[PDB]
Amino acid sequence: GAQVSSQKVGAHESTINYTTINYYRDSASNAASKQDFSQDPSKFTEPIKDVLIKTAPMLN
Amino acid sequence: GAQVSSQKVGAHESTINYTTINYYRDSASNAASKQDFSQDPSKFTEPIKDVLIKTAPMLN
Amino acid sequence: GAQVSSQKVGAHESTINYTTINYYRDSASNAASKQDFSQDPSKFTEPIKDVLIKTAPMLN
Amino acid sequence: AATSRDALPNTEASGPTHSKEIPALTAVETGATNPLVPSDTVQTRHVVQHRSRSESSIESFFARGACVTIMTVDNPASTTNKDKLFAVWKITYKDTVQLRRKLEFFTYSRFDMELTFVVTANFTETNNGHALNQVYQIMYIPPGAPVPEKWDDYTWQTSSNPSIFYTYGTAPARISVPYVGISNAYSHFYDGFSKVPLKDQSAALGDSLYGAASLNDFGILAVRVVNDHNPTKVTSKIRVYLKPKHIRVWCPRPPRAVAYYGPGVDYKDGTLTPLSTKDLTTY
Amino acid sequence: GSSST
Amino acid sequence: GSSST
Amino acid sequence: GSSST
Amino acid sequence: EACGYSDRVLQLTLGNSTITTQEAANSVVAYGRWPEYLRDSEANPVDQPTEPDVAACRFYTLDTVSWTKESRGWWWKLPDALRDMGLFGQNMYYHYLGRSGYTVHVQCNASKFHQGALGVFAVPEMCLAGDSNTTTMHTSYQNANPGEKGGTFTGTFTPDNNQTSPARRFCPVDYLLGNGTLLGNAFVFPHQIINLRTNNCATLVLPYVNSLSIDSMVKHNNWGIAILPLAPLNFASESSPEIPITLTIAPMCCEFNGLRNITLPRLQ
Amino acid sequence: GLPVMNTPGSNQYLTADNFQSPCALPEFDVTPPIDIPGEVKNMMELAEIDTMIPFDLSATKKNTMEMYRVRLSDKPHTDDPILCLSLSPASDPRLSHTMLGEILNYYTHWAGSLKFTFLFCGSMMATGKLLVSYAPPGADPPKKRKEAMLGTHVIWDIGLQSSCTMVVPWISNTTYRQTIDDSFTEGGYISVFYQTRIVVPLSTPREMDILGFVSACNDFSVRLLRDTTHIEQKA
Amino acid sequence: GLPVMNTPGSNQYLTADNFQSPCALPEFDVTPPIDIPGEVKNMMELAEIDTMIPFDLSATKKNTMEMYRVRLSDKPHTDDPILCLSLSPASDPRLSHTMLGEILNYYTHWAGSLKFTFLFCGSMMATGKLLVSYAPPGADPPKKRKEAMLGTHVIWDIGLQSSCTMVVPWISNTTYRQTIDDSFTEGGYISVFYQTRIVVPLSTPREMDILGFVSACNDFSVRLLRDTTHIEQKA
Amino acid sequence: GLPVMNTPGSNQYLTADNFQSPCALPEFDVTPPIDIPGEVKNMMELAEIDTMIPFDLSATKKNTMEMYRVRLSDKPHTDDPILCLSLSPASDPRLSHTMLGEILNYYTHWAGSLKFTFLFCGSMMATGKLLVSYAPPGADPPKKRKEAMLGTHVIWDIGLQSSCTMVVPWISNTTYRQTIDDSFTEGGYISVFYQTRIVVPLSTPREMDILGFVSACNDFSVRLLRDTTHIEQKA
Ligand SMILES: CCCCCCCCCCCCC/C=C\[C@H](O)[C@H](N)CO
Ligand SMILES: *C(=O)CCCCCCCCCCCCC
Ligand SMILES: *C(=O)CCCCCCCCCCCCC
Ligand SMILES: *C(=O)CCCCCCCCCCCCC
Repeated sequence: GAQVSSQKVGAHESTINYTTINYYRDSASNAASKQDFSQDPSKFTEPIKDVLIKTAPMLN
Repeated sequence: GAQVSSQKVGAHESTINYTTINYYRDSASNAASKQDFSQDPSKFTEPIKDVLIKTAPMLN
Repeated sequence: GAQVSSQKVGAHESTINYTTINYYRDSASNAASKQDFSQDPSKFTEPIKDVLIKTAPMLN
Repeated sequence: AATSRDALPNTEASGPTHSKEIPALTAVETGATNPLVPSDTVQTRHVVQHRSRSESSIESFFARGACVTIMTVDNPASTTNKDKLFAVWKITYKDTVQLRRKLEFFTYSRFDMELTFVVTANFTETNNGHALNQVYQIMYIPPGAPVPEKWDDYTWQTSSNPSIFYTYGTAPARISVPYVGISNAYSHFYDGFSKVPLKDQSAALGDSLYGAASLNDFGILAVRVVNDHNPTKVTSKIRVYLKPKHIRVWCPRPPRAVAYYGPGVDYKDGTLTPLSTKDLTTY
Repeated sequence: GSSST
Repeated sequence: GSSST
Repeated sequence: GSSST
Repeated sequence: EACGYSDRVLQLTLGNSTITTQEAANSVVAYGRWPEYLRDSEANPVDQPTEPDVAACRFYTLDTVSWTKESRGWWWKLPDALRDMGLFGQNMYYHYLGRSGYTVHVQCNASKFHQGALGVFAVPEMCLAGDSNTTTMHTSYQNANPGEKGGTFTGTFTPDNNQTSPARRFCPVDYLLGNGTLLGNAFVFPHQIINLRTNNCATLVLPYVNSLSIDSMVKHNNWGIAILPLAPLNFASESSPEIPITLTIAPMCCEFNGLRNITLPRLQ
Repeated sequence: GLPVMNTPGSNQYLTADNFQSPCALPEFDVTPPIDIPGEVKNMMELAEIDTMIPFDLSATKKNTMEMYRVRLSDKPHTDDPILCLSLSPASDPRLSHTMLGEILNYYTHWAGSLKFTFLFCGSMMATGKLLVSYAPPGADPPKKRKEAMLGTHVIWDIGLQSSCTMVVPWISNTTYRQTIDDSFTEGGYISVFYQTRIVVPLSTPREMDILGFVSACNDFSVRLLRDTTHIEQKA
Repeated sequence: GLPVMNTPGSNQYLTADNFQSPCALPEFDVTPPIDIPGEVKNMMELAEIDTMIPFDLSATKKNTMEMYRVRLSDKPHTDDPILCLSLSPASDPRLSHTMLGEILNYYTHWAGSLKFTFLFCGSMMATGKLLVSYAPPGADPPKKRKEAMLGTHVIWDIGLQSSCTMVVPWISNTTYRQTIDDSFTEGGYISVFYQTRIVVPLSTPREMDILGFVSACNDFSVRLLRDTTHIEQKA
Repeated sequence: GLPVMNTPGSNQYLTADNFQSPCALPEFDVTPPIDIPGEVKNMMELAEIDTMIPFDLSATKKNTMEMYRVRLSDKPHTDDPILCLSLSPASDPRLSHTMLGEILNYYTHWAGSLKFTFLFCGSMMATGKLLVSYAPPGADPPKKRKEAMLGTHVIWDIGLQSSCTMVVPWISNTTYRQTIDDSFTEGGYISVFYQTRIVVPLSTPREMDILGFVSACNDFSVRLLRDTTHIEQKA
């Protein structure tokens, strides 16, 4: 049941990896993976009904 | 001898699993798996000799 | 995710090896491998534009 | 597929321009922010961008234990007139300010909760007596379960409530808790009441606090020294640290700008001037 | 070796 | 056994 | 699994 | 479009009602989410919902307010502002539970010689601060819920010192967005600006937002509408200009659960 | 030795933990199970069994057999309630001590549909139609048939099938309700009315009892285990 | 037992650690998520949203609505600044309380391009050309159009497109700047000037406001998490 | 829990250990390297670079520029030494502060071949032959050319190639020598003599300096890391 993931190696001395095994039945007990996703800001930065083309007039 | 089971993941950050190894000869020493079964309540809720059809009269 | 490397065995009693597993996501947490490289001293000992041939006159 | 530790976009080299394309001109009335990058208004070089947003992901922003309360308990001489102090705390992140402000950048959240307990003790009277090592009981009492009236009454039996028996001087205690809300997310803000005032009912009877939902939202932690009374009194403090693991957040908000004043959004007179003097044309 | 549930 | 990310 | 150097 | 179509000229039709505009600044869909009915996978009360459709999902116009050089701002809560609007209000008070989205259309025209800018903000869970420094969280249901008349912002916090009979109302200070956070940051909420030289309206389409799929509309407001003068009204060289502001709001995809006798609230 | 680093939580005793530990009686010859009738696998099975409600907790009827008996009579039709009850299954005093109520008091949260079944215990010659009602919360609690009619209800005709069931469907704002009196998670109102009236011929008792029962439906669940207040040990 | 050797760090509590720990509520029935609108995945998304700058923090205008309003008028052309601002997004008093400024105060380091958008709020009849400037650090801060012209700038023509944006490109010696006033990691100078002048016809207000907004570009990032000074709890 | 048994060494802090430990700044955005010129991979690279010897540590010349200058003159031939030096690269006062000497003072043991290069700094018109000598230890240290001749040596003819190198070959009983004065691991004797004499024409300086340099050969190594005595912090 071992999970093997890679580290993003910052300062250097191949891919360096690390190992994780969950010891508990409840996912609440698990550490955080930090393997997170990003998304586009659009729902906040461009919430407009008609798609904005930045080279065009915002108002036409 | 490792047992690998899945967690029911509640709050989220594939299947997340966890590992279990028994360290002792006596099953009494083992932790609880919590991998339990359910059953129908009928032996308590419908202990009647003739099967009950709920749309029908209970007495005929 | 286990890394298996050989030891340079100094005093003796095959290749003797040792095992390493990284426990953390951040490479900063890792121990030092000590698996390091050497380089030629030339950038400091022979920084001259024209390659030096030691049997030849340094000045011609 | 884009991850938090991925590098941000490269700057592309761009040259001079003379066209009907007008990126610089916009109209903020629409509610949108102009998506510009340097190559839209100046000449740029090609840069291979290595920086990432890894440390500002929601998880990484919150990935720290914050102190949310300090509980006080003691174990006095048996001869004292005052009762042995056990502590009772209603669980919340609103007794302190720092984690509260961070969570309040958002309206709603889901997370698993990690609680860590740091325990310290000291002597109080200028005595010369000793005390043997203390064991503490941290009992979680969910809304409905009997709250302790005495340091030693029947409730400390804990047949069903979770308890931690912590030994003094060992590693700080720690447990995890799942997302336990009765809603699909925790509400950092609830614009409403828990009761509707009816006309046919008295005002008192229909009344309730603004912005409060379940009176006993998450229950109580009750802490005691399990050791019996000792000739020399020792006082202890339990510091509780909360870390939100596996977190999700919704609906961004402007951060708290004036000092907190209670569990609601209320503010006190005299604290309403955060900003300092600075002249319009002074750098 | 390993069992899997 | 082992997962790999 | 295992790397070997 | 080469056939005349414009970002500034819109027509909105819901039920038996139509809004036209010739000076819009596009329109906003909050968080990019259009209103929707509750999905079976997210459903919670099991009884057949009531879905009044055109009877309630139509444009309701609230009482017109007036913008002057001394105006500090206005606020409304949803669904509270609509509690007395035709069959929407009826369906609301007859059921324990209800959910709804909204099209909010703020109207304010002037002339090419007037100037001023209104920030129109839709805030999820718009909790406002109270008037007291002796008691927190003490704004009464009646004062929290003005119905269609709404409330206003003030430039000055002024504490209710009558401790015998406390006012129990909000004291929402404008630069603090009435909730202790700076107004300049309110733009992270779904918004538009009515800047008189550019546009004469704001249109915000709001999804139902909550930490629940459905809730008590009578106990809880989901959205707050806050209108504040970001740049003050001004005209020619008149000392006392006035232009009206009208709100027209339409419920969208509203459904109700838990039918019983009608709720008769204590509103005064 | 293997290099190890002790983490927080080390050496604590969490009463809810789930760890292995050494056996004090190694190689003990355990006695095998036999197939005893009545095995239970989940506490909600017990909650699905009908148990009888102590409806009439008046000062003289409480803690006596009489508390289970709701008295009806052949009086002229009224729109006034036979009984009124809050849907607070763990905390309303009439529900909290039923088997459902008892199990709910070991948990913090409940959710799902419930059902009330009434048993007519008058004579065969007695007839009657009653209205059983559930009003979800938020309005004036029904005190007259007129209001109760507008909510979830069953009009019960008395006859050979002695009993009638009204299902209180899960209708809630929150995904789970609290097992205590709480306005935010309030459940609303159960009430019973005369639809017509009880009618009897001559030579017949003019007053009789109905009995009521509550049980959980198959969609019912509880969570967050806790200690009950229904037992204590002072000293 | 397995031979083990306790290492340094053993038994400490690092508040930034990331370890497993036992669950106090085993088998708890978690409530599922629903698709709530407005989910945020990274704090920099919030930094990319335009929020309004409190430019005029004069003693009488600060902490009032007036601080957001930069007053312009139709006066004859001058080469003197409408406003002057330091590019210190987390520490200059005019930027530090914007949403960008606020998020930066939870981090020690920032990097990337920024953008300033100005909104003209005068009447339709009012015209004007303004010069918006960014001077990277190292010279005399621009106090006259003559100097500001020589740096990064946008000449804004007022008209139907009400607003104009100047991008402050990432131009720095260090790979990241400090979120405090620091000469080594100084960012330079933002300033605005009259290019021609505001011109109005008769019957028109001769004075008006512009509003300014700041936001981060897609190449913007922060690091080294820290506590802010923007909130406290004395006692 | 997994049965474990704490071994000796448990909980100690060895300053030379090599263990993992938790990161105080998780997910920190590290700044990438750039290709800075001059990277060093091993301290012996520095030892292979020629640095200049402070040969003349007389009371008046020490700690001044003069200590690096060995004065020669055109005097008649003598068999007497120009200089005498012990092969104790980390401890002889003339060698211990060279870059080689300095690095050796962070180690307990050294081994390998070394080389001394002398630079003639007189005028072009000056000629001369010198004898540079290395006598391995065990006999009378050479004080006359007669003895020095019998050991390892280079006869240097002065001319266009300004400099001359003598290699001190690794000649030792032990596999490594100590970095302190030690008779068991003594290295022997470096010395320089006039082979003929310095001859100059008229109108020419009759006295001049030679400069000397020491560096390690490619077969040179050090071991057992230690603190130096070449720096301290009293109070
Ligand atoms: C033995 C120790 C057990 C500790 C058990 C703690 C269980 C209770 C968890 C409380 C969750 C608090 C979540 C934070 C607050 C909420 O966000 C808001 N007030 C909205 O609901
Ligand atoms: C998957 O996990 C199979 C491989 C097992 C690797 C060794 C497990 C190390 C010890 C885990 C003990 C169990 C935790 C309760
Ligand atoms: C099945 O268990 C084979 C795989 C073994 C995995 C590693 C075991 C980890 C240590 C267990 C020690 C023995 C317990 C007494
Ligand atoms: C690669 O690592 C797969 C093999 C796993 C070997 C056993 C791992 C031993 C325990 C590591 C625990 C996880 C560290 C957080």
